[PDB]
Parts: sequence; C-alpha cells; structure tokens
Amino acid sequence: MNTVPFTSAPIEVTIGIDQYSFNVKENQPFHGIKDIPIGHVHVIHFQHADNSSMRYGYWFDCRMGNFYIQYDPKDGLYKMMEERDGAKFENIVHNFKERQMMVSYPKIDEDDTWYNLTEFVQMDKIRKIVRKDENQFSYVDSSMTTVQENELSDPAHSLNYTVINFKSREAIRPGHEMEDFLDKSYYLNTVMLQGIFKNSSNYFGELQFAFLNAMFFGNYGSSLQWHAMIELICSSATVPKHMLDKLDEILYYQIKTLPEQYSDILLNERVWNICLYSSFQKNSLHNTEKIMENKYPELL
Amino acid sequence: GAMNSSNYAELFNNDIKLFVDDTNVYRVTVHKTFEGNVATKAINGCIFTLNPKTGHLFLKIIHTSVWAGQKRLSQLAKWKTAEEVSALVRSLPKEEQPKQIIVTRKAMLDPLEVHMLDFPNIAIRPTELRLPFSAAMSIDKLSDVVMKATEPQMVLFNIYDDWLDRISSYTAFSRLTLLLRALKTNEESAKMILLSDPTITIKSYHLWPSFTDEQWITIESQMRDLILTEYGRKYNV
Ligand SMILES: O=C(NCCc1cccs1)c1ccncc1
Ligand SMILES: O=C(NCCc1cccs1)c1ccncc1
Repeated sequence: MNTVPFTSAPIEVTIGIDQYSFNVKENQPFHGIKDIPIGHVHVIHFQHADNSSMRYGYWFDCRMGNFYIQYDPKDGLYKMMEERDGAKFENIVHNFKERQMMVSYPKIDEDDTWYNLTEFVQMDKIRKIVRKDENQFSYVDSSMTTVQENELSDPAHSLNYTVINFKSREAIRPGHEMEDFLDKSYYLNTVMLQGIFKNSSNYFGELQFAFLNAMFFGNYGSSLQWHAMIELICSSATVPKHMLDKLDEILYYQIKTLPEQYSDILLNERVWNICLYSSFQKNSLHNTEKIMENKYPELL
Repeated sequence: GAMNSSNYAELFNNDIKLFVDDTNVYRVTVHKTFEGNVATKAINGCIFTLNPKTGHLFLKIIHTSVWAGQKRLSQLAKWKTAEEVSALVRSLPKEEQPKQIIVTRKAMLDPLEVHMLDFPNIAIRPTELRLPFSAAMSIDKLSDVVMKATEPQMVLFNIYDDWLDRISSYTAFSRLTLLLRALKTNEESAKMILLSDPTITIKSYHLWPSFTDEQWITIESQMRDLILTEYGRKYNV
C-alpha cells in the first residue's frame, strides 16, 4: 500500500482519487492519501471550490516513484512532484501517518470497480498519449485538446490519441470503398490492431483511458475518442470473440460507474443506438445492453 | 455547405461543378410470381451527371447485368453511382475536373465522399432544392438510348441543345427545370404540349424541339399552367 502525501492544502478544493472524492477546506490540516492499492494506475484530481471550471489531475503509478502534492501559489494549482530521496520520503510519510493527517483510499474488499475500469491501462502507454517525458506522472485537464481535434493548437499540451477517421484513406482500401466503409474489419484488425496498437490489450487500454479522462475531467475530445473506438469495433463484422466478450465487460463497468446526471453529455445517442441495435455486434454486448436499457432507456 | 434558394446563382459562376442524380440508377418493375409471391425485374438505368453552366449531360447507362447476383441493390446502387462518378472525374483532364459535385439526394453523400477520397479539394455538397431530374427518363431520346443499351455505356448530350447561343445558363437551367417539373407532374400533358405542332422539329443531336424565342415563351407559359393546375388537383386548393 502506497501513499501520496500533500505538503499542505492552502485553498478549498474537492480532491478525487480514482472514483472517490472528498472536500478539503481552505488551510484545513491535511497531508494526503494513504493505503493506495499497488498494481494499478491511479488518478488524483482537483476542482477548486472557487472555479468549477478546469478540473485537472495526474495519472500515476506508485511503483514508478514516490510522488507528493504541493500547492503552487504562482500557477494556482496543486502540482504533483517526485521525491528522489527515498529516506526523506519515508520519514515525511511516517510522520504524517503517526499524526493521522491522511484520508485512507476507501476500497471495499468485494469491489473490483477500479480494476475493471483500468484493466488494460498501463502507465507507459499514458505517457505516450500525454507527452512530458521529464515526469513519471501525467497531467490532464478539462480543456486539453486531442491531436485529431487540433487537425480540424499548442502541441506540447495535447492528448495524442490514435486518430480514427472512417472516411480516410487509412480506413478505406482503394477498390474496396463500399466494402470497407460498411464493414470496418480491415481497418480494425489489420490497420489498427495489427498495425498501430499491436494487440487488443493496448487498444482496450487507450479506450479505457479515454473514457476515464472524459468522466473525471469532462474532456470532450477524450469522449469523442472513446466513442470512436467503440464504434470501430461494433461496425466490424469480424471481431475476435475474446475481444467482444472483453468489450462487453469494459463497457458494462464504464456505464455502471458513470454519474447518472452526466449521461446526457457523456453518451452519444447515435453511437450507442447504432452499436447496440444496428451494428454487426448488436447481439454481442449483452451485459452492456442490459445495463444501458435499465439505467438510460431515455437515451435509446 | 448545402445548396438552396439563396446561393442558387452559384451554379452559373465559372467554378466547374456537376449535379449528380441517382434516382434512375436502379429501376425495377414489380410483378407476381406463379406462386403468387411478388418479385422485381430490373430494367436498365442511368446516372444523370450534369454541368449546369455548359449543359453537358454525362449520361452513364447502368445495364441490368451490374445487379446480377448482388444483394441490397438499392444500397449498392448508391455505391455504383459513386464509383462511376469518381471514374468520370478521373477520366476528365485536371482543368476540366469539377471543384464541386452536388448530389440531389443526401444518401449519396457518404458513398461519393468515400469514392472521392483521392480528390480532397473537390467539395461534395447536398441541396435543399427539389430538382426534377428524375423526369430525365421522360425525354424520349434519353429513355431510348438507356433501354436499347446491351452493355454499360456512357452517352453524351447537351441538355440545353443550342439554347446558350441565345440565352444565359441561368435562363437555360430555369427552362430545363420547368420542362422537367412539367414532365414529372403530368408527363402525358407535358409531352402533348411539346409536340402538338407537327411543323416544329427536333434536330438530330438535340433533345428538345427547335422553338423560336416567341414559341419558347408560349411553351413555357403552357408548362407553368400545367404545373399549377396539377397542384390544385393534388391538394384541393
Ligand atoms: O478528520 C481527520 N482526518 C483527515 C481526513 C479528512 C476528511 C475529509 C476531508 S479531510 C482528522 C481530524 C483531526 N485530526 C486528525 C485527523
Ligand atoms: O456538344 C456535344 N458534345 C460536346 C460537349 C459535351 C461534352 C459532353 C457532353 S456534351 C454534343 C451535342 C449533342 N449531342 C451530343 C454531343
């Protein structure tokens, strides 16, 4: 079990850690979050009580270093930093625990939610989507735009998701125009899976990461990427059976976890209705279809 | 963006453009089978591809053999249309290729867009106009060449005949659309109006009779009258 200590909490902020969130008051005594489960990526995110705009946060993996949070009064935000002095870090964290100045990551034992949402997400892939190689952790916020979004302006601050475009030369083989547009299997399996992602686990990891950024930061371009990666699978007549089964589990826990009051903006009516009811895979997503119908029958 | 009553005059500027109408590509007769079931029998069709500035009608005949052994023919027809339009553009010299293609039905947009990926600077556009190009098969010479075809075939016509020697392309397009609107709303009457007079001839390479200017005014008036009457009948107004 690992710890992300906080130097202090100068400004009133709602802090999230994965799917949990708590409030800290201005200058409240507070020195971080303990008992964070090893073995998964994690995200620690912030929304200032004075600016409900700009949710922001940091993806990290405690196996990759000792990380702490410190408020910057010049840039006005809670910054993740790495401590290279192992002994100095243990001592800080030991003191703060003894003083009982840390909230505990509140995982229930029966609960596999976070595992299920991050199963294929790997910190090394996040850092290729979010390029800032001097840090072991990755910053994301509500306003960051995607590479594809940019093509339609600052590159250093972009989400480098794999560009999917169903009306592109990459997606359409010359001479197979109609075939490839109505059956995206060759774009999915040859171009994306074999070509770019190398395997389905990396594909699913980008899909899961896009959803999580959409959910936690309201990052619109991530939402577009998540829907696009769902639609590419659903619009393919030929998909490995192991992928369909795993997609159904992936989407089930995403739909399960989505805040009810955000379904209107986070869920694209057209994509979901097409995927669950018109696409080749309309009958391959039984758990996802069952939860969507019982929880958001309005959308459909 | 979409083409409508407001940017109507863009059709007659000097940016090359083409209209594509696919309404006569896949044509069937519906009949009963011996067992009392219903079946279709395809007949030859055509893509109607028109430069509204010159009157150029690239008429691509779609022979029934193209449907042999294929499923979902109404859907295939849209892709076949897009394939043939793309092939036409590729065959044209660069300086004759359109800068825009306007499709008369929105369902042609994705098929043409996909077939034209090699021409990213050709805009594919829909229209809000209710253009009557489906009535093209009411023009006898066009119907005749489509039905007689025994193989795929592209046939050329000037759908304006020689009109542009005396009138503008705006006026020529308005006359053509009036003629086709009439033939669409009441083909028999429309045709009676155009051929009533045995003394007015149709040139070998022309589709329409050789009316003087004054005779065109009488004709156009009579076509207008036809269209409005039929409309009163339609809606009981
Ligand atoms: O409440 C305590 N633990 C911090 C957790 C927090 C709960 C909600 C936001 S911060 C506590 C109280 C007093 N002295 C030491 C520890
Ligand atoms: O002027 C004609 N041809 C060249 C202009 C065009 C090019 C393509 C279609 S019309 C023409 C006229 C009458 N009948 C057949 C052809």
